[PDB]
Amino acid sequence: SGEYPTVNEIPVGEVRLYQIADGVWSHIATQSFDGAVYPSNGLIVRDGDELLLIDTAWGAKNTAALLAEIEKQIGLPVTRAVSTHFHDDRVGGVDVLRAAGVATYASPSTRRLAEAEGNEIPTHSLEGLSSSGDAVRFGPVELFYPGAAHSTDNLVVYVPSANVLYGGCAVHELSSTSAGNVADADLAEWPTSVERIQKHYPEAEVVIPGHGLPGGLDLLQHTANVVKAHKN
Ligand SMILES: CC(C)c1cccc2c(-c3ccc(CNC(=N)N)c(F)c3)c(C(=O)O)[nH]c12
Ligand SMILES: [Zn+2]
Ligand SMILES: [Zn+2]
Repeated sequence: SGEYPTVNEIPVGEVRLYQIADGVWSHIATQSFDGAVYPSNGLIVRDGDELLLIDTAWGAKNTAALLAEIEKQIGLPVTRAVSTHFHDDRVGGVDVLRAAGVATYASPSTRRLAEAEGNEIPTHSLEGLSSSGDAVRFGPVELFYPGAAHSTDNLVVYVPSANVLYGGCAVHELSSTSAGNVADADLAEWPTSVERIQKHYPEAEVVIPGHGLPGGLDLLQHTANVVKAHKN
């Protein structure tokens, strides 16, 4: 009924949308992994009379539910999707998207890592993102590679029309105590990568983490803090 939806409010298999700004939504779903339930976010950006999707809803059935929820609440076709790193909360559901006619994209690094992990593999490679600080335009967003953080391949997404920064899993929510799932992370480089994001997007008004509640620019410094406390 208005506030941002939390993990215990979304049964596994249902998807919520949340209006972030004009023409910008987040999508929220929940999934089981190793016997615990987690929420996760993605993004939807209006692209004329089409939509750009950022990240799957963490699984095939969740992603089918996402497409149905978009049709119900927005009613414009999803034509392209970008996955922001190789984990299943970002690519699980790419096969559903591809069979629904959505063109799926990721960096070559993400595609290689997804293939090696046994995860679903986006079809198209996004060049121009291999060096930290690189940025490319993709429809109504800018894609930015900040350097290694949560994963070596993680991308962030900026919506310039709305000053919305989608940090993905390189950014944690303010209530977070922990650095999340760090299995593939670079804890030493992560603060430097966050500093790059801070320098590149100083006018961000909304910052969306990969998991949990959006906030403002403070999510960036908070993330650096939680990662440094973890590494130590
Ligand atoms: C590898 C991938 C598919 C995956 C599986 C299971 C958990 C995670 C997490 C995670 C783990 C705990 C928290 C703490 N917050 C809570 N609500 N439990 C959090 F935010 C994310 C991340 C992440 O870190 O990207 N990724 C995950
Ligand atoms: Zn991840
Ligand atoms: Zn994640």
